Amino acid sequence: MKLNISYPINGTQKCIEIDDEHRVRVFYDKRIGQEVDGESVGDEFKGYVFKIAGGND
Amino acid sequence: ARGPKKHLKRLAAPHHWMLDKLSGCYAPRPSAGPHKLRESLPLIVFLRNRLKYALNGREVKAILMQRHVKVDGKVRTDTTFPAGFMDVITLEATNENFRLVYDVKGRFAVHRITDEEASYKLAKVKKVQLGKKGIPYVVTHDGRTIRYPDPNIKVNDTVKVDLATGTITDFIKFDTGKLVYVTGGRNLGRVGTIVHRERHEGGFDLVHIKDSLENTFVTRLNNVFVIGEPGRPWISLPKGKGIKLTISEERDRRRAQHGL
Amino acid sequence: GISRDSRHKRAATGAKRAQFRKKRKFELGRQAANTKIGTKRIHPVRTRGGNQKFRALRIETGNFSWASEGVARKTRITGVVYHPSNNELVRTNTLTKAAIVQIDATPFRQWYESHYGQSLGKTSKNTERKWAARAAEAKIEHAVDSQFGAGRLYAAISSRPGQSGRCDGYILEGEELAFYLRRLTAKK
RNA sequence: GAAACUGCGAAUGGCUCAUUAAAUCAGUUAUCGUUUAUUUGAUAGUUCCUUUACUACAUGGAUAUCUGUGGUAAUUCUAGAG
RNA sequence: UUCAUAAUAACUUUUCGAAUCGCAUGGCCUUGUGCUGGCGAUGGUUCAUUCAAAUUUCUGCCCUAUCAACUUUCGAUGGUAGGAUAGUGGCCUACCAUGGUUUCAACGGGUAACGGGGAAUAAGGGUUCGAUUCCGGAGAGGGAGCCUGAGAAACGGCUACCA
Ligand SMILES: [Mg+2]
Ligand SMILES: [Mg+2]
Ligand SMILES: [Mg+2]
Ligand SMILES: [Mg+2]
Ligand SMILES: [Mg+2]
Ligand SMILES: [Mg+2]
Ligand SMILES: [Mg+2]
Ligand SMILES: [Mg+2]
Ligand SMILES: [Mg+2]
Ligand SMILES: [Mg+2]
Ligand SMILES: [Mg+2]
Ligand SMILES: [Mg+2]
Ligand SMILES: [Mg+2]
Ligand SMILES: [Mg+2]
Repeated sequence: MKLNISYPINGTQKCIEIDDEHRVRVFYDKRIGQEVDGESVGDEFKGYVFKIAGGND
Repeated sequence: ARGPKKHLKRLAAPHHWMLDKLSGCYAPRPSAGPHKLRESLPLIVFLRNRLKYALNGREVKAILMQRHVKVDGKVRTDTTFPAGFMDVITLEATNENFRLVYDVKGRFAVHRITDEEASYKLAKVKKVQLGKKGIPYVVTHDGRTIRYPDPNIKVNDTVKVDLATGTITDFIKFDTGKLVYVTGGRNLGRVGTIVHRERHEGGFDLVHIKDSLENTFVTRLNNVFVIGEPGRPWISLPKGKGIKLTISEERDRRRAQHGL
Repeated sequence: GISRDSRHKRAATGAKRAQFRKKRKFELGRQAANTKIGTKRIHPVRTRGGNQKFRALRIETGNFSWASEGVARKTRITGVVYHPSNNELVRTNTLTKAAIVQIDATPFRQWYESHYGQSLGKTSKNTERKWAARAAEAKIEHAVDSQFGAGRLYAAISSRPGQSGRCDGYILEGEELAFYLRRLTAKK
């Protein structure tokens, strides 16, 4: 499903629609207020460090 | 219900507005201020029904916004300020100053007062008390509190007030044989002398008050306002001068005086 | 919730007055504070006319006061020693108005060491005349002296600690002091 | 000057008569038994804490509207970052 | 009056005592940009007043004895203390006393009863009516509970349960 990625300093942010399920399975069973790695999320993201905060059912 | 009331319905409008039965569901509620709801007079009634300087409420509102109107020195932009008894209303355009004084009937009157005397406002007591910093202070039934009064300004005794500055010019004591104006329902706006003061423990102080014509009458103290000593009242009063004639007497004066 | 209605109470004779109107705010009376002595806490409450009316909660300390001298201090409380309404408030240790209580008494000593400086329980040249001019004024009423040595005087708090927030009270002296001691020996 | 926070107002008016029979309500008092924004009158050299080098000519970081990043089948639903 | 108010003693999860804003640009030179000062706004303290607010005094209701006793275990009546409340109080709690009302109708029931102002009728005395333009009181489908707020037990606020 969709993701809601947002860079602080630059102020540049984007839609990343994800149909592939393995990409989304990293975030499962985490809580709002944690850090995530770039590599396991996808092939386009590598070396990045996300921070899971926020979401919607 | 659920706290204070904001409207005032015209039939409930206190009669001495002489508000018109028709031409409005409501009356102007006299706003909060120095004088009690029914004992006040809101300016809309004053400027429109009485003086007719405005033809409607709109024009009164604007009249207050331009602002020559000055009730007791200060300006007011309030359409329904409680301009009560003694309240010196000065309109600087026209120079038509008015003190607020009761016609013998009871309903308030337009008294087209001098420059000049409309400059002090007579005012009663109320208190005598003291406040913080041990300051002795006096209060006027007719609104204001004045600090540091002469120790022998006692209760139900008048005080002349400088008005523009707001201090004490002078005071009239309350006692036997002193010209006294009246502000109580049936005897409202009569004038007389004072003979007795029935003391009464708890149940209201009474005062037996003979007019010029020497028709005696009684009131309560709270509804009595000492205008001076006999002969010289400190305020200029309207034609009639607190006499209050009989019904036939008024009918006599009207149908005698026919000057076309 | 807990209202103060004259509406309820059946009536003077018995006539179970019917429930005229749903009870109103202006009739209300909130939950009882029954403040303890266990870690100083206070919550305020928005009462009629705004008014922050501080509700004391587990209040430690209060300025309990002499009579003879005319003094009070930052004085620690110990416990609810006797409450003449209900003994329920003694064991639960809930502080309340007119409750007899024990006062740490160290501040009552430390200040007494200046005031007179004669000591209770058992330097500089011009002060010795102020020391001499003062003292032998109040001899103190025995129980208070022994309680001074105990480190535990008998006050009888007179603030309303659910209304006030402050837990400020009054050292017992003389007859009432002599009375509440008999009740403390009766209870114990 | 849109938007928004702050302020104030929305406890007024309006409708109705179910309850309710010493209750309501009318006059009568009282509050030396109380709250009262508003109202118009009043008004706070003492915050310092030893007194030979100290923020005061101005202390702090937030949060909204915004910038986008969005969800939903719906809704005067609003989550994250700057 | 234990009032106003003033003192001695302190406290206190030490309230308040403007790190606020728009128009006006004056007065002395120790010639700095110095020190100074007008007309207003809001705010802010308790005292006042007003709008009010809660209680409360007295007296006053329609029918029914085919309601003569009722209230008091589960506050009834009083007291002492507290608790609460803005505050008075059986308003609540403890301990105590046994009161309280009643044929001068207590209590109970009924009301196709909201109260009053008033209305119709209309010699006098009256009867019946008053949902309804004003004044009170209630209610917002029921019954509860509460947030904010000076003021709400708000419902063109919310929480819930029933319908
Ligand atoms: Mg209403
Ligand atoms: Mg009196
Ligand atoms: Mg006093
Ligand atoms: Mg106040
Ligand atoms: Mg009590
Ligand atoms: Mg009915
Ligand atoms: Mg009726
Ligand atoms: Mg009616
Ligand atoms: Mg009906
Ligand atoms: Mg009505
Ligand atoms: Mg309906
Ligand atoms: Mg409700
Ligand atoms: Mg409504
Ligand atoms: Mg509605």
